[PDB]
Amino acid sequence: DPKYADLPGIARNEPDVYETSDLPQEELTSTSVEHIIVNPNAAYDKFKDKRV
Amino acid sequence: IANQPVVIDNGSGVIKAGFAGDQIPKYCFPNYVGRPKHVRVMAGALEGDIFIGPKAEEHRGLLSIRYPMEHGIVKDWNDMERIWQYVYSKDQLQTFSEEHPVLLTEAPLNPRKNRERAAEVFFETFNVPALFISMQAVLSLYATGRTTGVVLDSGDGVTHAVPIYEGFAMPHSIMRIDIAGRDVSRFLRLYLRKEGYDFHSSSEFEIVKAIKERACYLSINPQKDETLETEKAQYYLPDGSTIEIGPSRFRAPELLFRPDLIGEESEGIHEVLVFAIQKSDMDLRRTLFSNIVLSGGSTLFKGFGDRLLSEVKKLAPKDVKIRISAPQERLYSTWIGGSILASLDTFKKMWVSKKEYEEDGARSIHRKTF
Amino acid sequence: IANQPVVIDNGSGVIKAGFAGDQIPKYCFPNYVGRPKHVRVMAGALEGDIFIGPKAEEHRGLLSIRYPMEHGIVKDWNDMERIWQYVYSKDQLQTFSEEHPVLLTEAPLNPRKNRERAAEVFFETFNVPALFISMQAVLSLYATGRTTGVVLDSGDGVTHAVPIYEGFAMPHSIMRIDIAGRDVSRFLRLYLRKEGYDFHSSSEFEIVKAIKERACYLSINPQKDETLETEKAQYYLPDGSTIEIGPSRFRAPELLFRPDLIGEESEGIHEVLVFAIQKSDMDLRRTLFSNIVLSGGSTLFKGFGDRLLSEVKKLAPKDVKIRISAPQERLYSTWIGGSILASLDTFKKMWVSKKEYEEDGARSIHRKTF
Amino acid sequence: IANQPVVIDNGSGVIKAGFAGDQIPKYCFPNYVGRPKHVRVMAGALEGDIFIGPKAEEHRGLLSIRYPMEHGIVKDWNDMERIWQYVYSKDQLQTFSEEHPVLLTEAPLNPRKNRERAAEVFFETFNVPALFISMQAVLSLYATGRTTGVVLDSGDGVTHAVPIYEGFAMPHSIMRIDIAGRDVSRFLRLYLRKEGYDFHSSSEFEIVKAIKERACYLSINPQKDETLETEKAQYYLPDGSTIEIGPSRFRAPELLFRPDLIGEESEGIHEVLVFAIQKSDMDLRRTLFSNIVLSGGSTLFKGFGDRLLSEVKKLAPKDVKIRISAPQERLYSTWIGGSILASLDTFKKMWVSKKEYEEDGARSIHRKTF
Ligand SMILES: Nc1ncnc2c1ncn2[C@@H]1O[C@H](COP(=O)(O)OP(=O)(O)O)[C@@H](O)[C@H]1O
Ligand SMILES: Nc1ncnc2c1ncn2[C@@H]1O[C@H](COP(=O)(O)OP(=O)(O)O)[C@@H](O)[C@H]1O
Ligand SMILES: Nc1ncnc2c1ncn2[C@@H]1O[C@H](COP(=O)(O)OP(=O)(O)O)[C@@H](O)[C@H]1O
Repeated sequence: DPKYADLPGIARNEPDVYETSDLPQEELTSTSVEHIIVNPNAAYDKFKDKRV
Repeated sequence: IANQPVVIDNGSGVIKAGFAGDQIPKYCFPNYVGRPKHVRVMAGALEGDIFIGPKAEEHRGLLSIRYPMEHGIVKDWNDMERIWQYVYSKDQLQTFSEEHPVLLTEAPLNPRKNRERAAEVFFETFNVPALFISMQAVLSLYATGRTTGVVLDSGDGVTHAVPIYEGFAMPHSIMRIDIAGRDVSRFLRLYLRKEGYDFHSSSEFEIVKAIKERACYLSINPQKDETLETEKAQYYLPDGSTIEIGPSRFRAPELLFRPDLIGEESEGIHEVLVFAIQKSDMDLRRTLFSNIVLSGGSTLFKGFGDRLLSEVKKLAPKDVKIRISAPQERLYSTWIGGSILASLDTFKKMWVSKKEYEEDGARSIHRKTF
Repeated sequence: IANQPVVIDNGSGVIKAGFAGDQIPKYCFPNYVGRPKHVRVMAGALEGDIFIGPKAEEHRGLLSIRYPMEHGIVKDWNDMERIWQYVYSKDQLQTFSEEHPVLLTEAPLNPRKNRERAAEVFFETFNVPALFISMQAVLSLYATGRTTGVVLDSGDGVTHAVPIYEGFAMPHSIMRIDIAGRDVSRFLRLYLRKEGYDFHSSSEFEIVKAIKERACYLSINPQKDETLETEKAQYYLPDGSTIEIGPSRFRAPELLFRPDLIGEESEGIHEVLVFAIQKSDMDLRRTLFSNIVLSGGSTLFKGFGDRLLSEVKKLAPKDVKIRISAPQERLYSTWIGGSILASLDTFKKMWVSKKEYEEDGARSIHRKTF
Repeated sequence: IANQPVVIDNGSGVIKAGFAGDQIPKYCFPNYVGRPKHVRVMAGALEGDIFIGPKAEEHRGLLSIRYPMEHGIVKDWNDMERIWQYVYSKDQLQTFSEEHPVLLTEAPLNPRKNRERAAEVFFETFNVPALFISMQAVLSLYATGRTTGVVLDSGDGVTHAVPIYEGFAMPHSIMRIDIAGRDVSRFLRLYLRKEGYDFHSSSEFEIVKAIKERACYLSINPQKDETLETEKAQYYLPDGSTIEIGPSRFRAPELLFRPDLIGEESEGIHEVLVFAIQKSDMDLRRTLFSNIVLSGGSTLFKGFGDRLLSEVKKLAPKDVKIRISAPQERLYSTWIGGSILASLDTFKKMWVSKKEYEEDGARSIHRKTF
């Protein structure tokens, strides 16, 4: 604390931080109807030579 | 020569993009522009100030928000220009447009100047060799692995139903009305000032949309849940205040069935779909009642599909099956279908060369789009 | 070319100064202006009467004092010029006007005509190459290193709270109440008459201020500590005397939260703070409930921050981690951060083009006043 | 009763009242709260501790001023009780809360909770034979004798424009800004300290009101008058002093057209009204170009009309004739229209028995107002 000695204004005991006390979907399973699955690779395999 | 395909989606609400051979688009972010909303003064922080992405997805009451593609219609071309340039980022693309095939997603029933202007962008500013834009309906059918089906969507502010038989259809039998979630949040905001809730900033409205997507359900019973007395359950703020809700949480999404209340002579997805079916063959309608497809991210709710089927069964014909439940991710499914289309091998037919496009103009665009 | 500027920290009463890139303001003293209260005839004294400096403390009981920088605003232009000329003394400066630039402090929300006349002084009478004056909150930013946050500073008679995120201003969000320690000493004087005293002389009042900055603290509890009775500790008197105090010493700074004691429809430090909080996004508030440090010796009190935290708990909403931030540099922190600033690219983009400046009139940077 | 039901010009800034058939709202007074600022000790002083009338706005330095209405909506119901007691004063009525039907005014887009709260007071405190509240816009056209037209009120609570086609309201097309002249006064206070004028008191605020309504005016040219070399005319203060004016005399009302300068996101009264026009039919707007009605006390300005006309000129459509009315009484006319309404025997639906309110509540009135 070099500069601090020259400071006539010094008083301790309180920190310099602001921190007090600390204290730390049906569109998926719709039973209404039926849906599809992802299956990317096998879908392309399913649609392998289904070109023009 | 051919290169690696880039799977991109014109996300009405949130843009989606990735490459070929993937399974999930790694770049999904909103459709606006975030430019300086306040007085940027002392240097020492991130500047340029027209920030879009994680900063905008982080800092909210700091940048003004401007959406150029409304109803899937880009109005501020310049905004999509630098939006696309943001997609060309080292965070996002790290490559060059002039070297890879790029697939994008066409929006039904829009003017020619739109895609023509965009083609000019990616063929003059950008010089994309292989470029194509198309319908997500067939892509959704690839996601189902099926051929016949009626695809219905719910974009940001877009809805449309398409009857399909193996990728053969009647253009006259398709229905479309630009309406979805954004206006639902707008009507929510109406309810807010109806009971005095001061919400009008850009990011403030974004927060309201988050509330909408979270603190809202679908009450299948219309009058039974509207004529009663509520409790007005409360939901927190990012700031922390837990504010009351009431019947509004289901009133606003149920407005889709009554555009008259919003001052609009629309017909509603149910009637829209029914009339689309009415514009077809006779016995083939049954086959199509079985094969129906849902899409669009605005569809995400609770008490959603049951309400839909309730409406359908109120206006149903002589007992025909209906089959559309919850797949993995409807939005992603479109992008995934884009990856499917990107995985094609005879895919060369999806575009014309740049040089020839220069010798083509709007001509080849519409002569080959259909 | 090589001209190290001089960081000059002004203030309500106190002024600090030192060259660029230093670590301690080489010369510091207040706005004390004195001239002999008596009549001399016999040779042995000094002549001129404008005897301000260490001689004033050396000759307290002889001269009359005054402070023309009312609420940080200059009144006796001539006297301020003389003060600055005293600053220009050799052992005080040894430099010339043209020889070096100067950095200075701007107390906001004041008539710019003050700055006009002063700029004319330093660029016409004195001919400093460039002089920049600025917001004291920025100084606190450099001292802290942080760029986000609010800073409420208090000199001897002015308090201003500046909420700025990432060094980017929100002028409407800024709040203030300009009253501090000066009237607290006057309030102490009132208490002295309640105790049967009067220290009406200028130097006598200075002694009273020494008591103020010497025999005081902040009791966290107002009435819980007010209903009791202390032992009335005694203060040594430069008269070789010692006199009791009473619970007044901590009861007197309660005016900081109660303008009722002075009888004025004002609000309060914490209230100003809270209102500035209200004046922002609902988001950043929680985040800025950690980035606030206060400056000035007006903050040097036992129980200062603790009572303030009690006020916070009474006013802030639920569950936000907020204790209190305070270094032992709060006084000098301003000059220090100004040195940090001035020891950089200030002149590279912000300064006075003196020649061209007065050629374009003072309104030029008075347009660039922010 | 066979006599005059209570007609109340429920005024935002200044509330007035009288009766049916009459053309004079016999009592007019602002929406403030007058309690004292000091404590009488001397036996034989004036007492009451709650003051209205001229004595209240006489000893401003002795009477604490507390405006209880917020955005045209009071939240200090206790003060409203006392206000209505003053309405029932011997200087005013000497009547009962049962002898006549009560007609009050409102603004739309408010929480129904206000209407609830209101009627709760009106029937728990009073035993009113019939209560009714509505929009002054109807009453405004009644004063003009018209059927259609768009009316924008400028009160000190809320400034709102209503498009009207023969009473068949368009709730999806009404606009409502919550700005007031009160903020312009506050803004003037900002100009005061900018020009160096120490004003913060509630008593000073009314003096600023006098300044607003007298020393301020409207400069037609937007930016051409912004660059005018001011002369800073001086207003002789009523107490006996004098203070300059500056260009601020017309700058402050422009915030009503540029709310973003203060940070409020809107588009300017003019554009907002045009947007209301845009929220309507096509050729019916053509009628509205001729159908332009002015209202509100915050419209009385030297330069107001023609400047606003120029605003409209910039907002004008392609070569369409536009007529703009300007009634004398832009406030009083509403009260008179209410007197007309109260002079109707067809007030059947409007008169509601107190017993009916006991049976249902404000919902019963909501059915009538909706
Ligand atoms: N929890 C949710 N509830 C309802 N809608 C949602 C939810 N989460 C996201 N969304 C919707 O995502 C939609 C974005 O449009 P989207 O369907 O993604 O079309 P695109 O893929 O073209 O952007 C919005 O309409 C919004 O309603
Ligand atoms: N030890 C102390 N105790 C109480 N107050 C003090 C002390 N030292 C300084 N102060 C007050 O704090 C203020 C310092 O804040 P600053 O803005 O630097 O002051 P100034 O505006 O006068 O330069 C001083 O003006 C003084 O009134
Ligand atoms: N002569 C005037 N010039 C300008 N503004 C005025 C004048 N008289 C009243 N006002 C404005 O009218 C507002 C008061 O609200 P007011 O129009 O009285 O609504 P209400 O009658 O519903 O109370 C104030 O903001 C005030 O500035």
